Amino acid sequence: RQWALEDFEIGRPLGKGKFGNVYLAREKQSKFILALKVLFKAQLEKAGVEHQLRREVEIQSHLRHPNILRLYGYFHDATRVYLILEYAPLGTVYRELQKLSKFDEQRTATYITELANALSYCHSKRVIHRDIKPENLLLGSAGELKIADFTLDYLPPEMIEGRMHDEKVDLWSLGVLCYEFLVGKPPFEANTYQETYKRISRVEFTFPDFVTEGARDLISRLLKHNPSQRPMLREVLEHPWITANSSKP
Ligand SMILES: O=C(Nc1ccc(Nc2ccnc3[nH]c(=O)c4ccccc4c23)cc1)c1ccccc1
Repeated sequence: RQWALEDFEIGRPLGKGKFGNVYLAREKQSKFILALKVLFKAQLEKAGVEHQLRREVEIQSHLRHPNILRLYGYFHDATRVYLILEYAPLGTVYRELQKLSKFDEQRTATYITELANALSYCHSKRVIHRDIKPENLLLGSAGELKIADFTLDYLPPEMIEGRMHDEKVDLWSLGVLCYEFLVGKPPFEANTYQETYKRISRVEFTFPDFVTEGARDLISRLLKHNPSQRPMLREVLEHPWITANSSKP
């Protein structure tokens, strides 16, 4: 179908990115609420990224999963690109974090679970190494998790350590996340980027004493240096800490 700025009335900003801004917006024709994301061919060029785009767009365009944010259309004009996207009313897991500083284990476990399925399907169709920082998780109207990705702490040992990664990478992220949710910050934070290198090659981290065994078990298996040792998803899903907690309607 053919899109055009004119078929959208434009709403309030929801964020300003590097190449542009995302907005709330509605399709004049169905009154369909969604998000619009605005790029400037201009800044795209000078960061020569148009290559990074046109790919991921494609990719995205294809994917369909409840937990991954949808990309509906994309259209362009004179001097910026438009990206039509699903709107996620409840915002990002990143503010949710800032706000509760920390998540309880049911919330975490459940979010993991989503991720895991997401990650799985995304894998199935042969796609990997998403950045899944918390500011690339949005929330659905149900608080249903959902993901949208298009530094650092979330890189694994085999990537910083300039070596050979696969989709186990996705298992590490998931550890970091699960750690970050529960504790509040990510397990290899550090002040300079070179402490973080270090921290990550020795996988050097520690739990606060409020963190249950269930969790430390899981987390630990995910955060292993040898890609091969870490679980796989349906294992993770099948972990007990998870099943015990994962509210799953
Ligand atoms: O630019 C892209 N991704 C993307 C991902 C998320 C958002 N922004 C939102 C979209 C929908 N709901 C949202 N809800 C929000 O609450 C929000 C808050 C801050 C920033 C963005 C959003 C946001 C905008 C763009 C993109 C590029 C290539 C492929 C796919 C997506």
